[PDB]
Amino acid sequence: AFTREQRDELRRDRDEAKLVSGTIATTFQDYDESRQAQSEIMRIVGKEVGMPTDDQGMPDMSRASQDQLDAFSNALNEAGVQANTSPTERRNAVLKSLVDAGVSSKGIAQAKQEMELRESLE
Amino acid sequence: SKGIAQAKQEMELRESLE
Amino acid sequence: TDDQGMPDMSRASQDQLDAFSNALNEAGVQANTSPTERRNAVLKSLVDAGVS
Repeated sequence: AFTREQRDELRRDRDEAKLVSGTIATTFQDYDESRQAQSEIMRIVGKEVGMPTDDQGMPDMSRASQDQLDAFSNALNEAGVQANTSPTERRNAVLKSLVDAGVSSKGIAQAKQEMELRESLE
Repeated sequence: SKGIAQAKQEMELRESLE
Repeated sequence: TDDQGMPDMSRASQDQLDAFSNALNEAGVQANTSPTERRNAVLKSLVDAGVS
């Protein structure tokens, strides 16, 4: 009966690890999709205003038709405060449904490496 | 000793959340 | 080919804005093989599933 108890605990830990990994991955995907959706909505609004993507987005950042405060619609969101995809916001978004239950010191703590890596991706 | 000492990691993580 | 590509860099007949066709790409913005663009490209098909 104890070896049974021991390995039941081990299997519980492994299942919790896989579940937290899956929930983390889907939450990160959901947040990235939300960010790209709001970014593309803001870009649609901007092209409606008239600026054609400023001048360039990949090489560097340059001037546009107007710098700031062009219209209330542009300033309402600004794609997250001038595209301020701060890491802290992403950590808060992914941890908001993670500390609900069923996590311990071997949970989010080791997941911090994966958070850091996915942040280093972009 | 093996309680709050390691739980300080959990409190630090909670502070880092907000 | 400007003057040389292997030993070092050198001047050419024209410096920049030679034509619209070149200005369109410039071989990835002047051959900007940034590590971040390669990491994103390789990872785009990796984090889809089955990773830890």
